[PDB]
Amino acid sequence: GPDDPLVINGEIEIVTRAPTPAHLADRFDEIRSGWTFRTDDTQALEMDDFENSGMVFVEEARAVWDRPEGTEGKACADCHGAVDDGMYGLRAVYPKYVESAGKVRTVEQMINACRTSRMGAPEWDYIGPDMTAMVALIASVSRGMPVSVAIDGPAQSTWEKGREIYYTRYGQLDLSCASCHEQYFDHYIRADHLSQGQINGFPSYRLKNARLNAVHDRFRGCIRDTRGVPFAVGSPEFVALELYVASRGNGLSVEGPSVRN
Amino acid sequence: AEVAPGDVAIDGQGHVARPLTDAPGDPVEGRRLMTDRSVGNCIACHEVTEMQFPGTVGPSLDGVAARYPEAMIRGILVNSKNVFPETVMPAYYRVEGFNRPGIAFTSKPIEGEIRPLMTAGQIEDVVAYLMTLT
Ligand code: HEC
Ligand code: HEC
Ligand code: HEC
Repeated sequence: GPDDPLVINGEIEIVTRAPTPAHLADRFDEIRSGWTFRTDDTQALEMDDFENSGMVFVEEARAVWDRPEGTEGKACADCHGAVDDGMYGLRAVYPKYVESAGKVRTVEQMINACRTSRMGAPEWDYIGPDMTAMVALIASVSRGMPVSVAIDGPAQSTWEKGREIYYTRYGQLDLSCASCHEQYFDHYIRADHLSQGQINGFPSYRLKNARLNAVHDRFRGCIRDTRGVPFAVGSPEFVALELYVASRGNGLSVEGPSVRN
Repeated sequence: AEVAPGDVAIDGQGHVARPLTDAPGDPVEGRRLMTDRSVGNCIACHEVTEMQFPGTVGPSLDGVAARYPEAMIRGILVNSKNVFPETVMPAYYRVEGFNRPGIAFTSKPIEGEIRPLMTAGQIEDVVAYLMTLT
């Protein structure tokens, strides 16, 4: 049910309802995980990693983490240590301003920077399966930690660009993200129960397509489905939108990989 | 003869008093268009009990012909925003002013002329169906 507690593996408390972030307080009485809009049967699939088909890909990425790839003969682990330590906390604070880049970066951009510049290995396609499994492994080791993305300082202009996109109507159907997820959350579009369109559970394992789904893949499909032209994955526009949408869920726990419709 | 998008007479309340085409509306086709996910896809947002798994974003259209005049129902279909400012209901007879319109769901930009989501005849067919909802 919507107000039931989510615990994972009997061990990990997930905050699924939280006070609305100050920047969004005008619009919601509280913020809620997408988990809280799912039926009981689907909710149960996220409560035990043994039942969460998304975690099969995570276990594969755990092996990839230790596997040398690229001309330099190194594995992620050779520089970052055990993934449970070296990636701890990271999902909760990206996208963030990155000192070396003078820009807000996403986790995916960081991973590909190490692959190319430090490993001598091929970049992973931004929303492909290899990248999305690794981002899911990174999310999984911070489950239960509050999403805490900064929205001011050097990230402000990026956050503002994302806010602008969130409320811009797109496509011939002429809808913004807010049209559905802010104005009409808890309503239904056909059989789908509209959530607040949060991303604290990404990458999501969708029962519909039986794979992990990257944030920018979801975003692309949402603008497409307004009968519109999405921005490119990895584009400045979707990096901005991701920072902004992540901040609409500040205070909810990291949940990825979550199980969703 | 159909009145082209640019030409519809629209009063101050968003009502449209005259049909968009001289062809009579076929309510049977109207029914099909509304549940055609490729055309009206109206059931995504609206329940009609006369007609599975309707959305709840819009109100039930049960009874709409008993409460709203034909001209108002037609106005809702031509450009819902004229009737319900800032509604999320799509404008089915508009061809201008979209941000990043794509060719259906192919993610490709529309180059050249933009056609309306429904034709004048499709709209009168749908209107004819809605008018049976008393
Ligand atoms: C040494 C040759 C490395 C290998 C192999 C990999 N990474 Fe890396 N990574 C490296 C450095 C020197 C840094 C910057 C650290 C800093 O504090 O500035 C990074 C950073 C990342 C990050 C961002 C970390 C953070 O604290 O914000 C990520 C997400 C990351 N690296 C991922 C990653 C993965 C998935 C790798 C295997 C494919 C990998 N790195 C290998 C150095 C090296
Ligand atoms: C109505 C026509 C929508 C518009 C416009 C946008 N979204 Fe959407 N989204 C919609 C549905 C019916 C669903 C599935 C049910 C639900 O959980 O809401 C979604 C889902 C998402 C999600 C996934 C949520 C999760 O896994 O917990 C995200 C992240 C999402 N939508 C984002 C999003 C954005 C950023 C949009 C503007 C570009 C947007 N959606 C528009 C319906 C609709
Ligand atoms: C959601 C994205 C919608 C789709 C798709 C369609 N309609 Fe709609 N409609 C919608 C809303 C939210 C509303 C209420 C106005 C508001 O913005 O609050 C409506 C209303 C109507 C009405 C008037 C009914 C009434 O007010 O009692 C009619 C006659 C109507 N809509 C018809 C209609 C048709 C025929 C559609 C498919 C072509 C259709 N709507 C799609 C939201 C949405």
